[PDB]
Amino acid sequence: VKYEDKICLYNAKGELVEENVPLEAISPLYNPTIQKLVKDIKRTVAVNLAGIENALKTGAVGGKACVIPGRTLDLPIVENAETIMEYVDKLLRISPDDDTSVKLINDGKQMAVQLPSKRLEVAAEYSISMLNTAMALKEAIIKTFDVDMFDAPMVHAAILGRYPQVPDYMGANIASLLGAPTNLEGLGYALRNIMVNHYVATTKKNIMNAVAFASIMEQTAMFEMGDAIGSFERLHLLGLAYQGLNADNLVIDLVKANGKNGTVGTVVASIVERALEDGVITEDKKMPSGFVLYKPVDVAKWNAYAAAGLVAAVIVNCGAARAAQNVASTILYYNDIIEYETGLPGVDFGRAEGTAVGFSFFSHSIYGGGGPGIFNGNHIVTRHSKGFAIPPVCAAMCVDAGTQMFSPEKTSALVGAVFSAIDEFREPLKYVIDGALAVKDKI
Amino acid sequence: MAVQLPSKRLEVAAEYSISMLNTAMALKEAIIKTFDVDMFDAPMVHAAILGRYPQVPDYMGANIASLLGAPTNLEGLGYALRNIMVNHYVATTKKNIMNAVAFASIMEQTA
Amino acid sequence: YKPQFYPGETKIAQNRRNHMNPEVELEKLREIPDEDVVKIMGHRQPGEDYKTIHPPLEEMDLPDDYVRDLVEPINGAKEGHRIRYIQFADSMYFAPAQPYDRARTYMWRFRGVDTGTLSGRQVIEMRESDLEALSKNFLIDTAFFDPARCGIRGATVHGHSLRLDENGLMFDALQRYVHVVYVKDQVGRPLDEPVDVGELLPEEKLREITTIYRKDGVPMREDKELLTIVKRIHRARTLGGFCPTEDTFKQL
Amino acid sequence: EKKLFLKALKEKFEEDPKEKYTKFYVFGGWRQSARKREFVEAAEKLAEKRGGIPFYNPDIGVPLGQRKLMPYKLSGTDYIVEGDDLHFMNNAAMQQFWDDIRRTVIVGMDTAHAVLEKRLGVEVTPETINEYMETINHALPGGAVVQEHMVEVHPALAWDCYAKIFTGDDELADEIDKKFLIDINKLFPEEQAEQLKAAIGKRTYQVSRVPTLVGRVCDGGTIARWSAMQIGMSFITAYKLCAGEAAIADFSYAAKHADVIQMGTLLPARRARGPNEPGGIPFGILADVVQTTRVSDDPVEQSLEVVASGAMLYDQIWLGSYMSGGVGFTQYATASYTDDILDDFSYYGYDYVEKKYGICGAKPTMDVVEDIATEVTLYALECYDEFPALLEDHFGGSQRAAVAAAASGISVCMATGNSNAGLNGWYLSQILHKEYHSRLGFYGYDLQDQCGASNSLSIRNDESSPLELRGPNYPNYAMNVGHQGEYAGITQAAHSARKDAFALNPLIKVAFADPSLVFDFSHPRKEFARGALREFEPAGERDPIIPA
Amino acid sequence: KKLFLKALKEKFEEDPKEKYTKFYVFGGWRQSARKREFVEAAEKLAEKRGGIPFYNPDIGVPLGQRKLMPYKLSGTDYIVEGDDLHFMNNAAMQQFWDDIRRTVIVGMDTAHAVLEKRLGVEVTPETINEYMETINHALPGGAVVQEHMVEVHPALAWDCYAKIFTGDDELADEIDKKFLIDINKLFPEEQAEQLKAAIGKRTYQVSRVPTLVGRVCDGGTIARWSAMQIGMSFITAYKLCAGEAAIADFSYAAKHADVIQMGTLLPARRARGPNEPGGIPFGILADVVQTTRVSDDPVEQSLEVVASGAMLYDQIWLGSYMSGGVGFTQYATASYTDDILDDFSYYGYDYVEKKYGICGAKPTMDVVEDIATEVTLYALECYDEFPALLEDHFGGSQRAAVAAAASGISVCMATGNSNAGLNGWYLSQILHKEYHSRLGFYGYDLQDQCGASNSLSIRNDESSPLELRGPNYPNYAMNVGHQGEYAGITQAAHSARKDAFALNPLIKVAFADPSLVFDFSHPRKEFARGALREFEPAGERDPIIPA
Ligand code: F43
Ligand SMILES: C[C@@H](OP(=O)(O)O)[C@H](NC(=O)CCCCCCS)C(=O)O
Ligand SMILES: O=S(=O)(O)CCS
Ligand SMILES: O=S(=O)(O)CCS
Ligand SMILES: [K+]
Repeated sequence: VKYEDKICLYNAKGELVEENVPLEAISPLYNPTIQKLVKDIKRTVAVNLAGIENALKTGAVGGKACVIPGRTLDLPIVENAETIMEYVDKLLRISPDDDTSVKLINDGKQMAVQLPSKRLEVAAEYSISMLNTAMALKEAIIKTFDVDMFDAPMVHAAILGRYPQVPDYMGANIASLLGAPTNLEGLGYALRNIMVNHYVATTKKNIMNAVAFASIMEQTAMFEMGDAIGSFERLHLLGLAYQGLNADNLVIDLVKANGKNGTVGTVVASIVERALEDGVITEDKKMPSGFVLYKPVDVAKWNAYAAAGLVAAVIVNCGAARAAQNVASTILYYNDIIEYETGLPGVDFGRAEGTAVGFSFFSHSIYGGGGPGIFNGNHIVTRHSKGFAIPPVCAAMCVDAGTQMFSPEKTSALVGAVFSAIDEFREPLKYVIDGALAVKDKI
Repeated sequence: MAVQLPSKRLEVAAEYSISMLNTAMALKEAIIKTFDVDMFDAPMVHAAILGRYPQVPDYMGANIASLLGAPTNLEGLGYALRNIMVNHYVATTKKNIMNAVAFASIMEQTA
Repeated sequence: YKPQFYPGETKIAQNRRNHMNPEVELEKLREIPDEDVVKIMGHRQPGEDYKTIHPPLEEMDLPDDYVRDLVEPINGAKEGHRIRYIQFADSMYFAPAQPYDRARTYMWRFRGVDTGTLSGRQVIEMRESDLEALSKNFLIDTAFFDPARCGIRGATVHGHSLRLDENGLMFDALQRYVHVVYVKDQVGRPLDEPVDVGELLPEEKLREITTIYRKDGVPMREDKELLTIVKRIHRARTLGGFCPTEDTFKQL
Repeated sequence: EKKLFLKALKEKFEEDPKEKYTKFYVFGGWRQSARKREFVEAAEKLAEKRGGIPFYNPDIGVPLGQRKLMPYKLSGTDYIVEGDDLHFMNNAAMQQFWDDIRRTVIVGMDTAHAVLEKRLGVEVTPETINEYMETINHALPGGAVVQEHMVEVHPALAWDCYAKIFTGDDELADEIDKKFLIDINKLFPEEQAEQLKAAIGKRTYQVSRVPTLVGRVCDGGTIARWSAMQIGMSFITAYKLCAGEAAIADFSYAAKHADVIQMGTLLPARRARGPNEPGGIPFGILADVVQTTRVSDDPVEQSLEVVASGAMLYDQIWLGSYMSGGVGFTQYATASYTDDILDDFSYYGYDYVEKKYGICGAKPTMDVVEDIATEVTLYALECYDEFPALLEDHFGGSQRAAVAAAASGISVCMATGNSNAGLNGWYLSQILHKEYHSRLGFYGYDLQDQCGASNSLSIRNDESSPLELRGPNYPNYAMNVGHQGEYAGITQAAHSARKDAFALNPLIKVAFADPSLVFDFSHPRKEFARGALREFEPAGERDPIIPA
Repeated sequence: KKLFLKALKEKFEEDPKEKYTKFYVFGGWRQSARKREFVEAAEKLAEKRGGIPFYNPDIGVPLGQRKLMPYKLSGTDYIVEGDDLHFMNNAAMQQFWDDIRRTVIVGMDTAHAVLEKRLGVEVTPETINEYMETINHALPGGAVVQEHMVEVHPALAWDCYAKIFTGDDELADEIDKKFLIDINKLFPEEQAEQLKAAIGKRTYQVSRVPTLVGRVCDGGTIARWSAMQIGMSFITAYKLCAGEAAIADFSYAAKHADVIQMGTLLPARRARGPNEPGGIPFGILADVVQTTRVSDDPVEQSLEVVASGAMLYDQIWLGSYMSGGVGFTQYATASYTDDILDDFSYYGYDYVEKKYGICGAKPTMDVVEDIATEVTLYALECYDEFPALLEDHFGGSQRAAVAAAASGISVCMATGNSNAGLNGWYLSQILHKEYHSRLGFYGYDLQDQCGASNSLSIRNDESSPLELRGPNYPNYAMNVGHQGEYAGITQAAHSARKDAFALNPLIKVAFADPSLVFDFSHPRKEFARGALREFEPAGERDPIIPA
């Protein structure tokens, strides 16, 4: 117990679970389910057996529109998904009691491969999961269908794509939630390279679950990046609890208060009132014209409250329009209003606003970006805010009625189907609360 | 100095570069708080520890080192444990043939 | 809690506060029929049905989400109408409305808003059905717009920072406006039916309604309150970025 | 039978090609060459411009011309050029060959049309397509379309820049003007055009060629970005949408990531480069750049024309400059496309295959690979033995090993139609060549050849790949000369035997069939001859903005 | 009198204080001499390109609805057309970048140590001069050890050479004047003493590879091209075995251990090798510009660096490499045309000299806040007093960049701290936003809203002295009207201190070389020469192409 701070745990439905919970019970350094989420993300791979079969049958391997004539292989892979599953398990398993898991999805058209944790314990990075699964698949297919020596390279091309010529996965039929280590924007950015659409697809468009999932990952990445070291730790912990894990039902209460006829401004007024009420902020000086300049009592807790209000404002505004495209404007002017309403710094001391400025630019211009769901913490446009801008973006894509061209239905079909099946991934907030109550007194 | 992060920090980390980042941050805060370094001078402390980061995606002119190179300089996927210089193996083993062979072989085969 | 909206001692800052204040309903200085508005917008002809991008929410099989269903969607989202826009280029020469002023006002007064601030243009993207309604009821009707100083333009927005013409109107490379009467839609396509927007306000009349600081008008250096607030925000951001501790924040 | 390299050898040497004796040190050194004289004279004329700073001097180091300095006759042509004129720095055609590839980018238009009709509600008609195509050919060379007070790029520097359209849907092709369309039916033979349209399907693609000057001032990574901006601008003008809204970001994502086809991919940190660099171009894609397939029914000619383009790009430009620099690797490449030596070896192999297995007559087996590769290698090395003059032409062991193994590999592909079978044949040729003369190539020529046999038919993550998907970034191939170009040749040989229209990407095959290109990709060797004789006019020259 | 008045004179026919003018009466595009040449050239070239349409002003926007402005380059009496300041139409701008790209510095001490310690071959000035005479034959593409070698045409590589420089004066005197970049002969005595004190007794080789190489290939080729020939020259000038164990040490030194490159490599999303504009930090670019050793004027030095910076980072880098098309010419011109930034920076300098004195105040929040507010207020009141000046800088981004540049430069003039000036810049941006209720384009302030927090931050990807920041710094990786001005603020911190260099003294010495095509002492005047087509660049293929 390094911090005196206490939090009340409320769920996705707004029901109270437990009171007087230490803040550190939600820390990635103590919470067991957050540890399970990281471990599982690193060891889970989504396999498209249907894709591998179609790629081998047509000879369409190595990226977009690339086809090799005369190298076709007609193999009943999907039909024999059972034997392939058993083969993949036999190759990846160490002991008959480890977490090695190979599950068939959508009538054997897709597979969900989970490496035993021990393989990762002796691995420097996460890319092992993609490599070992690919190898396990090649050997499984080649041995089952007695594939000839001169044809076997096409099996590799159907699974891994244009590797090793391309230092990325190009035209591959196996996917992870994490991108290649070579596409990292900075050091320790690995857990930020999760597309918004992937979070939304996995959580099955559940706002609270998507916010929780994105916040958990973004904040755990802030610890990996070293941004949560020392004096900054308490800022990110309060950020994670109030913004992502609905601490004291703050997010929900703000949505409840402004969901009916409330605007972004009304949410700003609601959070300022609650912040003043809880003694998080106070009046510095009364100025001419009657404007009161405010000063923070608890800088870290003020940012946490403001961050919670940001998620709430996105839910309210994007929810009123049922369009995800609004998020970039919402994040911007939520922060812009809150600064000229109180004279206090915005979420992430303007970084969240700055991110939103670039986000608006790269979601309404010719220079780059795209639709809200295409972004991630590792994108050049949305890396600036230290875990406070991506979770609200997830809430906008959850709300969207279908305005977007690049929807999770188009970008995250495979990943969505595999990860939504896992209980902790689909409903993170629920298991994170249970995990907080599991280590509550142990800290 | 020889800094060893608690294993738990790596258990919640996707890669190994956390050790270099957390130590650098721990050092900055240690030096700044001990010597009461001014706000306008503190960026030089960062530059003295991490070098030309974040302008360079590598460690350029840094005063902290690891046996493992940056994840961005990987020749292929899963090559991380292979990015250990021959001289590093020999220096660590104190020029003992059997120990250097063992160390290089362990790392190469685990990779 | 009663909102403060914006800091500042001057009337310019007070006009910004009045614009942001949803309780303050400014006078209808002009009257433009809705049919003429729809034609200026140019996304559909008056009488043409509303184009739908997605089916109505009432017919969508959405799973249970307690939090999601706390937000009552706007009228345009309920029927699943198309997302269209309206863009304004405000003159730096005493225009009643300004880019960041517009954005702050929209985010304070309206629901389901997607607005974009730029130096030479200010876009507002919303559900077509409610957008026409808000364009007509606020943007067109209220004291916010001046036909001579606020030009409606979707493309070729150049003119916000340019000198006025021989008449006193703002520059328009597509001459959308020429009584102040528009001849073309915001895109550039000439209208078969021109639209009269009414009279223009003289410079001397616009000084008391404008939301811009100018030397010839109200210099910003005269408003020391606003300057103290900006300097405060800048300092708070700097200190916060350096160390987010209460000890450092004593240097405010 | 009659040998093919005799017509170039007798025209090169005064002695009988079979004679193992000659006189030396009696040619006057460097003075024997007309080009060396021009070099020593231009170095004297320019000595004024550099200040007192020394420049090109043949007295420094090795006295060149002790040996008979050989000219070079480009294979399949009657052009006999000087050795120094085949260096890429002195050859404008070679530079334009690379410049044309580098400035090429293909963008899928279907996704963008879907954004217009499904999200914006704007109908896409051939009339709007032709207008878009009229607008892009004004914006792509650097012309303003929506903003006031815009500067513009001088059209005399961007005449080579244009944007064409091609489609597999013949209903859409007829509704487009002949000026803007790359007609698959008008450019390709009946069979080939049908195979291409069957592979492409009912999908419309835009081929944008950015001005040569851009890739020259900047890099290859600029091309896809330059194209994307102007594509985005043209959809704003030709459809009169808002000059910056939510749907525009979708056009950017499709043009830059989702529907883009680039010549080359990015590279790792040690050889860090953006897309559209030679290193990122796979052997299959380069084989599809070369248009000899649609102008000749000769399978050997097709393969060898790809070898010419490959050895020049990969060994001269890529490994000789990008990866090394200096004097470069001109002769390492020339050996593959000069004096009809590789032609003779590949034709012998083709005639051996035809009379034993037949073209595509044998399924790939170890015994087939071993038989063909051994026979072609033995013939090749016995030709160097029967002709001391031929051995004198290919003085470097690397050049001999590359040529012998290229023909061996091509022949295996002529019999099997499998790129990996030909690749395995290549490695056996290298092992045999090493034991024949008790020598192979330079100090480290066989790194990939000793790893070869094991990685040719491997299934491991960084070892496996069909030769079409291999390239200059394949681990074993990332460093050494006399391999990459010949591998593209073996890749073409597998498909030439099968009478295939394309090898890996049909969009590349269609894109480079375009007569609007500066370089003629149908006859690369003849074009290198034109560049060597300074008869070739390239693009990207700054004469309109430079004082005369 | 305001400095932009004498420059606004030939631009506008009316009084700069006039809020009214006439429009739609200029005959459109036909008002410009350049546009006429463009249309005419598009008609002449129509045959050679086939029936394929080309440049046509009738397509899209009718240009010339307003008086199309020419541009007078700051500090010069040259008034050029707007289109001539575009990097594609300007040969001087292309050669500026080409000269930087083809530059590479290699430490010679390590290579000489291999010769003496390992090989046993003694290194004497006689062998150095022989090496330097061999490298100037090998570097442009000349054979030295192998028989039957082809060669590069010398008329395409006349711009290529290799010079030597050293901090040890006892070694400098024993080298030919032709091969040496004399620090004493090129720099003033005090600056040369500061440079030699920073360099120390270390010998460096500056190799300039032919322009044609960087044009055909890329920046990543340069260090490799230099390394091969350095290796070759050591084999020949020291009569070594043509391939032995010690040769590999020369390769490692020239390519990794002792190499100094202009720019570093970039991450996957903007993947590029070394020697690309993105990898060049603000400190290094400030050291490329040689205005410091030809002028005692601190403001001129800073603004000349702004000129070089805005043109490289916004026009070449962000306008082409990162975007392409019409580009960002006007976004950059605003920083080095009509003496507007000059007037604002001079006002700020005179304000500083009065209230604090140059390097008179230690960096504090109160100092930063006072200077940054005053300079911004003056700047925005100048746009208010002159509707014509506001008409010149029509784009909000241009105004914000200029106002904040002068604000930041002024803070650096008073403090001598790059990060203090950087903080001043961010306050100027926040103030400018509340002044006119507008700033720049849609996403101009991403880095400005993250600015104040990351200016004095200590976090791993937020912290860095401005000298070590560059186009790859997270917040600066995308947007225009920042990078060039940041290089200017970086120069301003050292200009106030009367420093010889800002970050790397080897760069300062390397670019002082008169053998370079572009004149780095006067970048603005050289851009004027390029705009008027009186600049002759290198890398032209005229000796190998038909007339
Ligand atoms: C279509 C866009 C959306 C987008 O993504 N970029 C555009 C256009 C793009 C194009 C214009 C191409 C053409 O004319 O064919 C280019 C030149 C980049 C390119 N593609 O090569 C550019 N802008 Ni724009 N763009 C500019 C600017 C601007 C200013 C113009 C304000 C005004 O009142 O005129 C505004 C932003 C703002 O309001 O702050 C702006 C927006 C816009 N800019 C709006 C067009 C608005 C309109 O309808 O006129 N640019 C500037 O702020 C000045 C420099 C100028 C750039 C050209 C140069 O630097 O040489 C150009 C930079
Ligand atoms: C965001 C990113 O684009 P993507 O979203 O990856 O397509 C990136 N663009 C840029 O940073 C463009 C910079 C130049 C144009 C904008 C000037 S404000 C790039 O092309 O690598
Ligand atoms: O002599 S080496 O084999 O090292 C180089 C051949 S060019
Ligand atoms: O209009 S945008 O601000 O997106 C681009 C300005 S060039
Ligand atoms: K180039």
